[PDB]
Amino acid sequence: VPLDGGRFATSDLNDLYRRVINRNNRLKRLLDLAAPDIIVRNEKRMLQEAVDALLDNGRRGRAITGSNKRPLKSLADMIKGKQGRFRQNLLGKRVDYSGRSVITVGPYLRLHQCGLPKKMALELFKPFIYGKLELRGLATTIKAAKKMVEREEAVVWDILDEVIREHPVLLNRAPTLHRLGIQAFEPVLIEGKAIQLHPLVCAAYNADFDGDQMAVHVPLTLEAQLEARALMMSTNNILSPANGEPIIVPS
Amino acid sequence: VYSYTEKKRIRKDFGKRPQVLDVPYLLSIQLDSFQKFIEQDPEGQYGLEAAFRSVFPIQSYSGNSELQYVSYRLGEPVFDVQECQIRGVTYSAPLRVKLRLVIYEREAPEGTVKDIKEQEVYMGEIPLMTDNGTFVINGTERVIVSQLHRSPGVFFDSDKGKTHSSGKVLYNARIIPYRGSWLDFEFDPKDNLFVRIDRRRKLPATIILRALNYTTEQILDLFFEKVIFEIRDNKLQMELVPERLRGETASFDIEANGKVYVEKGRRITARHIRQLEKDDVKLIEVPVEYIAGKVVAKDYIDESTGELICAANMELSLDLLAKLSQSGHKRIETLFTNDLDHGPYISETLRVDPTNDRLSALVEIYRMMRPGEPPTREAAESLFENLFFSEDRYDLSAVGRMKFNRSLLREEIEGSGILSKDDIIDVMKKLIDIRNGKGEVDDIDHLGNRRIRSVGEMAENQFRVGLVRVERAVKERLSLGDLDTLMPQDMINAKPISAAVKEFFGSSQLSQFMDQNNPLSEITHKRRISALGPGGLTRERAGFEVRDVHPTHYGRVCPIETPEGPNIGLINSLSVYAQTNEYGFLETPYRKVTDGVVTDEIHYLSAIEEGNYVIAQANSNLDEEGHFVEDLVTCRSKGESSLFSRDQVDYMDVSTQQVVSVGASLIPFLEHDDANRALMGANMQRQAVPTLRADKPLVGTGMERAVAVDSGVTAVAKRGGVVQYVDASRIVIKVNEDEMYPGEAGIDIYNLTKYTRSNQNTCINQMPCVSLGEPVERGDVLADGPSTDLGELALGQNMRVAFMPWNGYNFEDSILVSERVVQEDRFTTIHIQELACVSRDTKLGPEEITADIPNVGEAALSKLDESGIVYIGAEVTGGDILVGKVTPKGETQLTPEEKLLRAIFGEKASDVKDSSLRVPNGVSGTVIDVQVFTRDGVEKDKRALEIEEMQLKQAKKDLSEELQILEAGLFSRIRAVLVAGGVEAEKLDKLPRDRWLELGLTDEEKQNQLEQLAEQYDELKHEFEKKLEAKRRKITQGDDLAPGVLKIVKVYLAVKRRIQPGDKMAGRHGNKGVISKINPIEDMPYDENGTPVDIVLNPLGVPSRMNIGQILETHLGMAAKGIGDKINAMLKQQQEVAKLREFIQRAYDLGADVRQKVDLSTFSDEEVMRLAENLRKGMPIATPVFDGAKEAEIKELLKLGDLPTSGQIRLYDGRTGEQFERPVTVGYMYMLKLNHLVDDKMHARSTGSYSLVTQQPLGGKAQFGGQRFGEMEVWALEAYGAAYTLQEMLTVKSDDVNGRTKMYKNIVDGNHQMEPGMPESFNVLLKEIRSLGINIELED
Amino acid sequence: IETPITANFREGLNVLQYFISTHGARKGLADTALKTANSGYLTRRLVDVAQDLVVTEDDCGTHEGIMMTPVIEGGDVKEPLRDRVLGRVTAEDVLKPGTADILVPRNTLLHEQWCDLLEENSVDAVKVRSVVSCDTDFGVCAHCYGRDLARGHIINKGEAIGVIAAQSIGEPGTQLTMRSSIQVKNKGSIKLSNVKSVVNSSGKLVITSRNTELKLIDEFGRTKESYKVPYGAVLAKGDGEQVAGGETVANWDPHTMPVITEVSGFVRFTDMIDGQTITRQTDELTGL
Amino acid sequence: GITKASLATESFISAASFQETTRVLTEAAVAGKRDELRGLKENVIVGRLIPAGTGYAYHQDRMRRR
DNA sequence: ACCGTCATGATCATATTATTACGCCAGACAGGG
DNA sequence: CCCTGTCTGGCGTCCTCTCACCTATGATCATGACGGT
RNA sequence: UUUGAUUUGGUGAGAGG
Ligand SMILES: [Zn+2]
Repeated sequence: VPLDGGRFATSDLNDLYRRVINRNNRLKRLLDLAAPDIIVRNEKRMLQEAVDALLDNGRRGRAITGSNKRPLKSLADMIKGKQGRFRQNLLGKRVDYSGRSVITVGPYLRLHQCGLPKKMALELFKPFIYGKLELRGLATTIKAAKKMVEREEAVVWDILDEVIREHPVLLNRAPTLHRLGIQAFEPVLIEGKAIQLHPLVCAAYNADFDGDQMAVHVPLTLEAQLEARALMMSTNNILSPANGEPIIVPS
Repeated sequence: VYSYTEKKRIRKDFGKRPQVLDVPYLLSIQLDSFQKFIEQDPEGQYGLEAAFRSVFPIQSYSGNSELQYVSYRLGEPVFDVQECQIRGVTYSAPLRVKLRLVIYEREAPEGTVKDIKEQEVYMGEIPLMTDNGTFVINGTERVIVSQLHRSPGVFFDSDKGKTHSSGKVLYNARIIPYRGSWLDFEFDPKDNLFVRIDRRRKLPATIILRALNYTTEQILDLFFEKVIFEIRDNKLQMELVPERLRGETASFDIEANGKVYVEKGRRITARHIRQLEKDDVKLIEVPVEYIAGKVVAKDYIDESTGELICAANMELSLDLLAKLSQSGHKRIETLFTNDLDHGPYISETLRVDPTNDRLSALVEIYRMMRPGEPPTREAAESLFENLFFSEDRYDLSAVGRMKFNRSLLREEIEGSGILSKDDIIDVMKKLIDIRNGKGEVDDIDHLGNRRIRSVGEMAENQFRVGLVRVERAVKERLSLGDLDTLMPQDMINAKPISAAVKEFFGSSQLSQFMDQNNPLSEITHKRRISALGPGGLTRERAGFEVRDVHPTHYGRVCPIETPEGPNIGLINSLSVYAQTNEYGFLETPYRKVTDGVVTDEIHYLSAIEEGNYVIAQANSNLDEEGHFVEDLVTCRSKGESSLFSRDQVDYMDVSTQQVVSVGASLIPFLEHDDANRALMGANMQRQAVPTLRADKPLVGTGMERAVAVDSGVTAVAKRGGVVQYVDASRIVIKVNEDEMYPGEAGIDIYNLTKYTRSNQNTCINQMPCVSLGEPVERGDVLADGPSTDLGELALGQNMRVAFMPWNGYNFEDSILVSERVVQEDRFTTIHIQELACVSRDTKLGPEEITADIPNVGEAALSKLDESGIVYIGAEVTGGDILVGKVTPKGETQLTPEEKLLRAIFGEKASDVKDSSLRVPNGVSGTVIDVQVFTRDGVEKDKRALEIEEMQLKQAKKDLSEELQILEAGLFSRIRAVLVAGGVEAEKLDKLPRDRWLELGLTDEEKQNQLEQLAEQYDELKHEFEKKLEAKRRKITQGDDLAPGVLKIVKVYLAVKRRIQPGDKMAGRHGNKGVISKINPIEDMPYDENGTPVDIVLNPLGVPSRMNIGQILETHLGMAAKGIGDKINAMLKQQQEVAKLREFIQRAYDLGADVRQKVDLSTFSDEEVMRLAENLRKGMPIATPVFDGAKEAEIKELLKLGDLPTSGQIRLYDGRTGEQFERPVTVGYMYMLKLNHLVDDKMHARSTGSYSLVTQQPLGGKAQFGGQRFGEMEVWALEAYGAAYTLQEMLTVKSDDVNGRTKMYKNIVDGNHQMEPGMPESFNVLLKEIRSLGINIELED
Repeated sequence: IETPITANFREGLNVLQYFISTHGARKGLADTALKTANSGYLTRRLVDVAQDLVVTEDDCGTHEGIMMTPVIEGGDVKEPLRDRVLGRVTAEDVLKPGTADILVPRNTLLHEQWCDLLEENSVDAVKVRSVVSCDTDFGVCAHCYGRDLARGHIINKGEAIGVIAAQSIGEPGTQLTMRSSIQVKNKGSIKLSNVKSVVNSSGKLVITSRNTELKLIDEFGRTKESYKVPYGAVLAKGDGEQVAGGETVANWDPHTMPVITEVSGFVRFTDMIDGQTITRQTDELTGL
Repeated sequence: GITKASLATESFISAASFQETTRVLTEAAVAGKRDELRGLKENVIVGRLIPAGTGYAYHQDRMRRR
C-alpha cells in the first residue's frame, strides 16, 4: 500500500522474495552459460544465504538491511516475538463495539450499574438503534436510520433508553491483572464525557481517579448478555477469588 | 530602588538568607554551546575549524595533488524565522568554504607546485539556532538535548563477585578514547593478564608489549624489582633488603655478624627488619633449596658453547645452577614474587605467550583483528600504527588527555591525542597496583566521570563523519583525472555533508520535538541532561545503579525533577546555578570561606574538586560579618554528610535554591512535601495549559520573573525609553537620548505575535501590558506572553478551596467545582487545530479545488465562497466542508469506449461516480487563518490572488510605516539638534519638512550630523525601494513542494474548550484529580460572611500522600487574600492615600530579618494608588524554596487581616443550610488545568474501517478504531465461565468477515445470534507457517 | 546513614536532609517501575503453564492428601489451622482428639461451622485432599480442589481453576519487594521428635541426633511451638516435661562442633601422630 | 520448571503461543506432531468455545458424539 | 522566419559496507587430572 | 574419562495518546530551447 | 439479454495510568 503521497511503502518480505528471485535468475543464467566452478559456487552460496535470510533473518551472521541500518523483518519474525501473530493478533485482538474514556466517581450509583455517556452510548449501540428504528416504522431503508442518528433527532434518545435498559456492558481497566478487572454493569446514561464508576468497585480495579481510563465492551449476542449478567455482573463479584476476603470492602 | 514595572505590583518576599549571586541566564547551555560551534575561531580548536583542520589537507594516492583548506564563511539565510515556520523550509545558512588545490611536480614533492587555485565552494546547509535556543527543521520548532556520557580516559573498574562463582574479584582497565579503538585490560581466575581490542577475541596482554618493541629482559626490568645473588665462597650468598621479608616465614636460621637474627619456623618481624637495617646487613647465606623456584630475569649465555644456559623468565633448578655456576657468572638476577606484595602476573602471562619477537606479536594482532588472511610485515606495521598511534584513526580529546593524566597521577594535563608506550605501561602498572591491594577502583555514576555533550559538539561530530565520507570521495577523484583543468567544486559535492547534518538534526534520538505549551515547559525542556541516545545506555536493558541519585548530584543535577515511569534517573534535568566546565563536566558556585569570614567571591567547583575540600551547608546561621554563630556546623566532606567545627570549613553554598531545578523551584513550601509528591508536582507543573486570562500566583517563590524573562515568550525591551504607540499588534518605543546611537536615529518597533499555533495545539498569544506615555527601562517586559502577567509566570489560576468530604463526589482523588468557576470563564482554554488539504496529481488528470461540486446542495455550499475555500470567520460544526475537492471516482464502471472523453460533454461526464471530499466532526471551531501555497506554473485561482493582494497590501503598508515611523524619529532628532545653534522658532515650519538641512548653520557638529542623517535618509529611501521589490518577489513567487502536488490549503480552526466533568486539574504538589461534578452556586459550603467556596477537595489525601505543603500554601494564600480584601475595603470607600500608605507599609514590613525592606515614602502618592489598584485582587507573596515563611509568620500575617488565627473558618452547608461541625479549612490554592482533557480521550465505535492484512479493526482515535481486547482480558474471561462472550469477542466482533456481516443483519433484524466461522487471521497464520517448508493443515 | 533526618515535615527539612530523602525515594520509584515488568512476566509464565487444567470430574476416588498443620517458624504460631483447612475437603475422617471418634466424616467440606467445631476440640492437624494428589487424568476432580473461593459451595464442574490460580499468585507481584540458643516465650509442655539422646554426667539430656525437633505442646493437644536443636546441645529440660514461661531450655556452642560420646572410659589417640597427622600449638595467652 | 514445563507440552500451539516458536515448531514439524486441541489457548487461537466455562457443556456434547 | 545543435528530462534495471557501554540463565563444547 | 570455564542463544509489563520521517544510482531516446541562413 | 456503497503499512522518540 502507498502512504499519503506518491510512493509505495513496500514490505520487507517483498525485498526478501525479490532478492531470492534475482539471485535464482542469475544462477539459472550462469548454469546456462557454463561459468567456471568458483563463480557458480559463489552464486549458489549467495542463493543459500538469500533463502536463509528470507526464512529466518539474522540467525546467520549479521542480518541484511534495506533502510537504513535496521534489519528487515522476515517470515519467522512475522511469527515469533511479542509482535508476532500469536501474541499480537490471535491471543489479543482489536475489537469493534468498544470504547474508552476517563473515569470519574458518581456515588449515587447502585453497585450493579455504572454511568456511561450519551455520546459513547449512541456510538456503541448503533446497530441496536437501527434495528429498533426499523421495527417501529419511523424510517424505511438503513440509510434513513444512519442519517437520523447522524443528525441525532429528538426521537433516538428514547430508542437509546429502550436499548440500554437490561443490557450489561463490560468495563475493563487497562492493566487487567486478575478476573475482577473485567466486570459487567448496567449503563445509566450520563450527560457528560466520563464513565461514572461506583466507588466500592474501584478497590477491585485498583482504580483511583487521578487520570485513569477504562474501556467499555458490548456483549452482542444473547448468550453473552446472559454471561455478563450471570457470571460477570458486579454484584456477583463480592469476594476475591484469591482467598475468602471481600473485595467490595468500603475504601 | 525599583524598576518601573516593579512599582506596578511589588511582590511581598519572605526569606532570610541575603543572596549574593543572582540566577544566571537559564538558556546558557544551548546558546553558549552553539556559539562555541559556529564562530570564526582562530588557534585551531574548538568549533568547525577543528573538523576542517583535522580532515584536511586531502592528499592523493601518490599523484602529488593536495586539496588544502583556507577558511569558511556563512552567508545570510534566505528566509527569516517567521517565513520559515509559515512556509515549511529548514532555517539553514549556506556554508561557503574557501578551498585550494595545489599540484606538485615530478621528482620533488618538496618542490614547487606548477599551479594553484583558491576558490569559494558550496557545501551543505547547517541549521542556525534561533535566539530562544531552538531549531526550525521542517517548520516545527525542535530542541537538541544535552547527552550525559562516559568521560574519555582510563577507567579502572572491578568486576566484583559475580564471575567464577568463588568470590575472586576481577579488575579491568578500559581505556575510553574519544574516537577510535577501545582497549580493555583485564584478569582471569588463573591470575593471567589479558588484553582485548574492541570486545574482540582475547590475547595475553604482554603480546602488545612486544608489539612496542620491548625485549623480555626489558619487560621484566620494568614490571619487577631485582634480587641479587652473589657466589662468594660459601653457599651462593644473597643481597637482602628486609622490607621484602615483612611477614614471611623463612626456611632456615637467618644469622649474620655471628648473631642469630631470625629463627627457622618464625617470620621476620618489623623490629627484626629494624635490626637488620640498623646493623646494615647486606650479604646473607641461603641453602640449596632457596633458589629452587626463583625466577631468573634475563638470558644467560655460555661463552664457550655459544648456547643458552637458561631462558628469560624461567625458574631455576639444580642443573641450571650447575651450568651457570661453571660458566663464569657470579651475579644472579631474580625476581621477587610474593603472595601479597607482588604476584607474578607478568611472569605467568609471559609463560602463556607463544610469541617471541616483535614480528610474531604483530602477526597475531593482525590475525585477531581481521581473521583468516595472510599477514605481511608491512601490513602488520600499518595496522598497529593505525590502531593507536596515528592522528587519523585514534584521538583522545583534551578531556581524554586530562582524565588520562589525572587518573595516573601525572603533572602536565597537556599531551598528544594519540597514545604512546609509557601510557599503556602506566595502565598496566596501575592495574597491577590495584590488584596488589593499594589504591582504589573508580565508580561509574560519580559525576567526575560523566561528561556533558551539547548541540555544538554533537553537530561537530556528525559534520566530521560527513567530512570523512567526502574525503573518501575526494581521494577517489583527485588522482583519477586530468590536471590541470578542474576546479575544487567539480570534485567535492554537498550531498553527504548535508545528508549527515540533516539526518542528525532531522531524526536522531536526541533531536527531539519541543514540548511547547508553557514557558516553563520550554525552559525546562531546553535544560535536560538525557543519558540515552548514541553512546549511552538504553531503557529496556539498564539498569539499577544509573537510575539512582549519587551523592555528587548536589547542586549539579536536580534530584527531584525526573520523569517517573520506564526512564527514571535517565532523563535528569540540570539544576539552576549549574554551569558547564571548560571540558564538559559540571561545575557549581561556592563562596570561599577564608579562615574566619565568608568572603562574597563566587568560585566554581567541579565534581572532583568538591570532594577534597569541605563545604558548609547553604542555610547556616551567620552574624553580619560571616562568623559562623555555632561551633558545630553541618557540612559534607567526601560524599558523606557530618558535623564539623567552626573554622575547618573551606566553602559555603551560594543560595539555598541550588539543589533544585527551575521546574521544582516554583513550588512554594517545597521543604514540607515528601519527595515523591514533589516529583509529581514538578512534572504536572510542566504539563499545564495556558488559560484565557492567566492571573498570577499568590504564593510564589520569586523565581517566576527569571523563568518568564529568561525564556522567549515575552517582549523584553532592548533599549529603554518612552512608549509612543501601543496597539494589540505593535508597540513603539522611543529610545532615550542617554542610550542612543548618534546615527540611525532610532525608535524601535516590536511586532507582537498574535494568535498562532503552538506545537501542543495551544494558543501562543502576546498581549501588550504597557500604557501610553509610560517610561520603560532596559531589560524590562513590554508584552506579556502565554501564561504570563506583568512579567511574572501565571500557569493556572488561584481559587477558593476548602478541605472537607462533601457527599462522596470527591472520593479517591476527585475534585468538585462550583458553577461560579465556569461562569467566570476562567479555565476556558483556547486551542488551535491545523487542517491541511493537498491537491495531488494522479491519472485521468489533476484535481479540482473549485466549488462546482457534485452530490452537494445549498446547505453545504453556503459556507464556502465561489472558489471552494471556507471563509475566514465562518463558525463551522463537526462535519461541514472547509475545502471542496473533487476527483474520487475510481473505477466503479470501466469506461465502455476505452478512453471516450470527447463525445458527450467536454472532458467527461463525471467519470462514473462523484463525491466532493467532505470532512468529519467531533470538533467545532472558528476558521481564523487560511494559507494557500501554489507550486509555480499552476494557475492561481481567485482566492489565491485575493490572499496575494492581501499580503502585498499588508507588507506594503508595513514597510511604508517602517519608513514613516523611522522618518518621524529622524525628524524629531533634527528638531532636537536645532534647538540650539542657529535656532529658527517660526521659520522652521514654513517650508516643507524634508528640507531641514540648508538652514543657517555653519560647519559644526550639527551640520555634520545633518549630513549623516541625510546619508541615513537616502539609505532608507533606496533600501525601501529595493526591499519592497524583494518583498513583492517573495509574495509573487511560487514555492518548491512535494513531488506532484498542485496547491496546499491549510485552515486553522480555533476551538474554545471550557471545562467539564472529566478534565484533569491539579495543584502544585501532586494533588491530582478528575473533576467529578460541576455543582450549582447554591450548594456550595459558604461561611458566615456569605461567600461560597469554589472548590471542595478531599482531606484524606494528606496523611497518606504526605504533601503537607499544600495546607501551608492554603493558609498563606488565605492570608494574602485577607490583605487584598482589606485593601479593597480601604479603597472602595474612597479613602485618601495616607491610610493606604499606612496599611501597605504595615503589610510590607511584617517579619523577621528579611530581604525586602521596602518603604512607600519614595512612591509619591500616585504610584501607591496604582500599586493598590494592582493589589486589590490579592497581595502576591514570594516564598523561596528552603528559606521560606515559617508558621509564626503566617500566623502574624493572618493576624494583620482579621481572619481566624488557625486558618479554619466555620462553614455552613448549601443544601441543609445548617452548620458543619468542627470548623473546616478554607483558603486559596493555585490550581492548574492540565491538558489531559476528556473530549480528547473519549471514543466509541460500533462498526468502522478494517485493516488490510489481518481483517481486524484499526487502532487509535484519529483512525476510527476499536479498543484492544488484550491478552490478559482473554485470561480474565477464561477465569469466569464466560464462553460465548469470548467467542463473539474474538470471532464475530473482531475478525470473521462473513460472521460479522451475518451478525449485522441479525442485529438489525432483532435476532440475537452468531454464526461463528473461523478467524481470518488464523488463516494468515496458516499462510505464514505454510510459506516456510512447513506443511500445516486442518485434519478431518 | 549515621546522621538521621531529625526534622519532620511540619518543621522544615533543610537541604541535606531533603537530598538524603531523595536517595531513599528515587530508589523506590526505580524499584516499582522496573518491578512491574517481572511481575507481568511472572503472570504470563503462570497462566501459560496452567492453561489447560479444568475441573472435569466430581470425585477422583482416592484416600491420599497432604497433611495440613499450622505453620510455626519458632516465634508464636503464625498462621492457624483454620486459615489453611478452611473449605478444603478432608482425605480421611478426622478423629476427635480424645479417642477414636468420628468427629467429621471423610468427604465433608470444611466451611466455617465445621472449622469452629474443629477449633473447639483443638484438632491437631487435618489430613486434607490436595490438588497435587488428584487422580484425575487431564484435569482436577471437584473434591480435590476444595471450596469455590468467591462462591460458598464446592467448585463447579467446569470452572477454570488453573487460570484463576495463576492470576491469584502473580497478581500480588507488584506489592512484593524486589531488592546462640533457644529462648521459650509461652508456658507449656515439652515434646521431642527425631530424637536419639543420652543423659550426661551432670543430668542435662544431650542429643546424639542432629535433626531433632523440639516441640512445645500445650495442655490441650495442639502444637504451639517448634525448634531445631543441633547435634550435641545442652538441654535444660527433658521429654514430656512441664516448664515455665521464659525459662531457657536449650544451650549449645555452634562455633565448636561437639564430638560427645555415648559411653565412658579412657581416651586413646588412634592414628594421631604429632608431626604428620596433628601438630603442636601450645597456646600463647593461657598455657594450657 | 514452569517455562520448561509449558514448552514441553503435548500441544504445540500451547507451546508456541508462549516462548520460542522456532524451536517448538521445528520439533513438532520433524516429529509430525498433532494437536488434539483440548485446552484453553488452542481454542482461543483457533476461534471457538473455551472448554472450561460455559463451553464445557458444548465440549461434553462434542466429546460424547464422536 | 525556417532549419539545425546543444541541453535537459523521462524510463530503467543493479543488488549490499566503515562499532563497543545488560544480566541472568540454561545448554552445549573443548580441555585436563 | 568426569568436572569445568567458556561461549552462544534466549528471555526480559500491559493498555493508551501526541508528533516527525521514510534508497541511490548510471545510461539514453526523445523533447525542448538556442543560434545560423 | 440489466440490481452493488466498500480498503490508509514498519522504524524511532516522548507522555498518561
Ligand atoms: Zn482428585
